[PDB]
Amino acid sequence: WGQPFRLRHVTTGKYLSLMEDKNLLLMDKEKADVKSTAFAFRSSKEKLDVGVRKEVDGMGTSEIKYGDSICYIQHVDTGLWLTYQAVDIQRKAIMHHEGHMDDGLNLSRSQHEESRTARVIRSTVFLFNRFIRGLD
Amino acid sequence: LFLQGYEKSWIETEEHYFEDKLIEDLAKPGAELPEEDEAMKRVDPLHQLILLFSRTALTEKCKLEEDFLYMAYADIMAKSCHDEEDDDGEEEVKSFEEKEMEKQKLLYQQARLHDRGAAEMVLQTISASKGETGPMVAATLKLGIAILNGGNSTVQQKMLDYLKEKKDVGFFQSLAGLMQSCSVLDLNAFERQNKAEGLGMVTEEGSGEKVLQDDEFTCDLFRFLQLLCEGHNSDFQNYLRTQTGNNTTVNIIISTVDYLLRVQESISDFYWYYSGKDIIDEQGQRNFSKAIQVAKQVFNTLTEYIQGPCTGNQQSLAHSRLWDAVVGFLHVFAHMQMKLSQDSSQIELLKELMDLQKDMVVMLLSMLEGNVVNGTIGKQMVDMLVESSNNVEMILKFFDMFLKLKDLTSSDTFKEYDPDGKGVISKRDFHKA
Amino acid sequence: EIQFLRTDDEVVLQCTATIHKEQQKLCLAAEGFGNRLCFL
Repeated sequence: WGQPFRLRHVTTGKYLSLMEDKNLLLMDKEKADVKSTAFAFRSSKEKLDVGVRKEVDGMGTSEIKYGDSICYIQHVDTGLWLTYQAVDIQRKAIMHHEGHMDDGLNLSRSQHEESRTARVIRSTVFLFNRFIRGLD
Repeated sequence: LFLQGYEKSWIETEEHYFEDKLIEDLAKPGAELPEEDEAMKRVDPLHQLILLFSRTALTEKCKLEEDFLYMAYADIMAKSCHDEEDDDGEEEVKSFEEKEMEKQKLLYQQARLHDRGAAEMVLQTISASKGETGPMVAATLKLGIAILNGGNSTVQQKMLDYLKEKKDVGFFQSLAGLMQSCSVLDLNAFERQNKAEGLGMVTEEGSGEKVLQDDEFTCDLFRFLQLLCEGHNSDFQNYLRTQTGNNTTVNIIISTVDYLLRVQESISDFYWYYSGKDIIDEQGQRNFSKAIQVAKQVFNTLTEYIQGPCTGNQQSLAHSRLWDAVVGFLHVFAHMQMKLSQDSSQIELLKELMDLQKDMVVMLLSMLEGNVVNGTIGKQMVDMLVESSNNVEMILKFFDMFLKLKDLTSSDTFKEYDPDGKGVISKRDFHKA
Repeated sequence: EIQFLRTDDEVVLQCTATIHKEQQKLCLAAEGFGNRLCFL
């Protein structure tokens, strides 16, 4: 519950990064840093936790369950919650300080039957489209 | 058209079993000698038919078609395993030399049916029907209850083994879709149906009440779910809840509770339309009987889900809307039978409702089976009773007046004042006594 | 306390080598579609 990580866009091969002017920009892999790409899950919509734990040998916990559990992701270094914005269905998310409560994020993984889906997306579209673009 | 309506009924009451008892016997000869170096050795045409149906079900279509052949042969197969009359009829037959023969004959017929993959076909068809009700699924469910009738552990094990080895999720998703798409009484449509052509239905376009679109379908579906777990089969009682092998788990117990709440709301809303009225309509009593039977079947399924002590099922029920459902059911039960008491013509509906009362209290008793002393289950039971205290008080306080919804104390009047007769005492004498 | 290695387990091959008088930790990477060759 709370671990810094990066985000990988499988179909484009670029990193989801927080740009300086309070918005998210999908940015390449060659240049990156943890400060722009450091996100962690939270138990709830509050600052009740700041820093705890560290590095542990094994899995052990079976903490988060897909589907049933509810999670709130949040950037750690900025300390800012992801908020949906109702601009002018295309809700372009902007980094608002407090944030609305109607921003719950459920979790549904690519299952074992969809492990083939994960394999096909990553391998096929990433490698094939990059090689084809290079040849073109 | 008159001869159509005449011959549709005057010969089907005799031809159906005569055809169905013989067609399966001739389609299962299993006698001709192959005299060839082969292992399987030409089992029967019936297995070929089962494999054809299974292949059609397994073929990916995104929409299951009509397939009149399947409905015809599924009706034939379901009626093949229905040699029992399932009625007392005349006086009671011999005790332990005829019931055993009937059970063994039924078991032999179910062996003939399920030795070829009938359970496989039923599960595949239910999974293929992507949560859509209709005659596509009605015949499949009827055949399922036909092959499962009697608590057949062999076919139960076959279904469980196939589901576990296939890791099927479409079957459970389709079951959830069907139980979501089940119907209710629709009092709003009942109003329009009642108010037609001035009064009642004078034009008489047909015999479609449309008050309950699918009644036999719902009853057969829940009978299928009940027979799936009859015999205190903990394997099925757990697999209907967790589905450990699969990834996208679907809970059937919670959905059954949701359907019970949905039908309870209809039961409650069908009360106030007749509470003000002094008499109950001929269509209203039939609708009440149908809804009562549906509620009885749902309650029986809930009893079978927990009759063998299954702590997971008990906790899942304890954390559901079953408490609101039972509170509303207690209110309706409490206010219905006393209105029904005065009328002498409507005693059959009163008895049918008291059967539902018995099944409800049986379910509430089976809720407390592995009851630890200081249990959240008992705490939630008394937390249910505290707000239903009004209904509970007015049934229990009015439970003991020598008659009138309960007692055998009324005999104390007839015995005192009668010289020799069977008892023909006047109402004034009864009141004075 | 102590842990061993068993089969049907996920492992990563890492090697340590130095360049420009600076140590560089490397992990073995293989692409299954683009090229059969193994890079770092």
